[PDB]
Amino acid sequence: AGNATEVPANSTVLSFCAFAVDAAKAYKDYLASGGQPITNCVKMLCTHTGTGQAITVTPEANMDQESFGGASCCLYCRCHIDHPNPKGFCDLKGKYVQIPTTCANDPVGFTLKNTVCTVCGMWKGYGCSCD
Amino acid sequence: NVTGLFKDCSKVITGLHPTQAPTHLSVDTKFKTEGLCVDIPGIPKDMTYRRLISMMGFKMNYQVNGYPNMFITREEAIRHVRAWIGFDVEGCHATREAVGTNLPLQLGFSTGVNLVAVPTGYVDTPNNTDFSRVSAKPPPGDQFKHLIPLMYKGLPWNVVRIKIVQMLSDTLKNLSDRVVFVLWAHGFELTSMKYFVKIGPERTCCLCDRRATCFSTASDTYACWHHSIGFDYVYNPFMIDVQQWGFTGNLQSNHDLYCQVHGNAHVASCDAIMTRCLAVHECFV
Ligand SMILES: O=C1N[C@H](c2ccccc2)CO1
Ligand SMILES: [Mg+2]
Ligand SMILES: [Zn+2]
Ligand SMILES: [Zn+2]
Ligand SMILES: [Zn+2]
Ligand SMILES: [Zn+2]
Repeated sequence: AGNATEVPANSTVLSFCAFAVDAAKAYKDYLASGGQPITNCVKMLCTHTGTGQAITVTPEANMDQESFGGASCCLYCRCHIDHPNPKGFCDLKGKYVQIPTTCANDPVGFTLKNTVCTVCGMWKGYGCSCD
Repeated sequence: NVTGLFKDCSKVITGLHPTQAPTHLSVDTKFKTEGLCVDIPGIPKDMTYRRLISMMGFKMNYQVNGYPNMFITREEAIRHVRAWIGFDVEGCHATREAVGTNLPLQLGFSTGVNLVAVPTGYVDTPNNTDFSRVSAKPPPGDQFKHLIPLMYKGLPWNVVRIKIVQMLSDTLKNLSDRVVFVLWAHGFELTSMKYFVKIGPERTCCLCDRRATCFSTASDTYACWHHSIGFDYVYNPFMIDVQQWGFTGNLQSNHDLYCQVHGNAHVASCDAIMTRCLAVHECFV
């Protein structure tokens, strides 16, 4: 009974971060040791004529981004572990995340390392025009 | 090709909305087209779901610099025979709102300790994963009728994991700087470890120079077996699966070839005792 959610390619990294005290550090160290990025993310078929904002209610990918389902880009949702923010709730689950095409191979790692500009809503270093 | 790790065990006949699905596989079929997913304005997210996620299927074969391996070789386990603790878990099955996974019920150790836990699972919700009590039934059969009373005599996991750390500390403070859990068909024991074990780089005790064997969530601190009072997690434990040593039959039949002083009382701690006994006889004779 039940429906499989994962593929065998993710078993090692998911089990490693599922047991870690600091899962974010464990994932970054896993990548640094030559480990493969988490795969089986929710990649969207979209027009690519969107605003380009980082976290949206609908896919807003532009010609330089790929749109993904938010929960699938969150290490804490992927491992089924506690979220690090004090309220314990997710900011990616329930939304779509726009990831630059050059970083689309590792969406979970991209969201773990980068921040969204509170002014323009674009990723810092990847679309934020502000100073 | 799929795995049973993180298998969705809910009874809901539909999948998840693309924004709430942890994976492409779990996205509802309505949204799937040409290997990808589409957003359908007018088909909204679900804000009330509770989906039990299975913790059966972990694979601890990571190779990360600075992170010790949990599963050790037979020769390394022999060197740390003082740290050996037999471990076995008798589980219950998920029922009513979920089906398809086993939850830890009675945790047994070669120390003779048996701890009964409240059937608890990892339930995904629209906001996070809720570690909470779930409906469960003892396994179908008469060799498991001793578990029926235990369904109501369990302790919450915050209490159970404190008792495990206290028991291991009292047993191992004068014997070893480690714990080596000695297992037979490790699958369910490794699943159960997710409930009371944490891993990371090697650390030292906050009160001394001995290696850290315990962790506290409350204070974000590490402790050896001598200073772990109040600690809730087993930190960086080691383990080995005796079943994988080329034995042809079941635990009891292999244990009984060398030992006649441990009669099977059909309880978690009895299996744990038999496992450590079999490991000693196999490794040192
Ligand atoms: O309708 C469905 N059911 C499948 C599924 C897979 C995993 C978890 C939940 C649901 C995908 O589409
Ligand atoms: Mg057993
Ligand atoms: Zn999340
Ligand atoms: Zn900006
Ligand atoms: Zn100490
Ligand atoms: Zn024996």
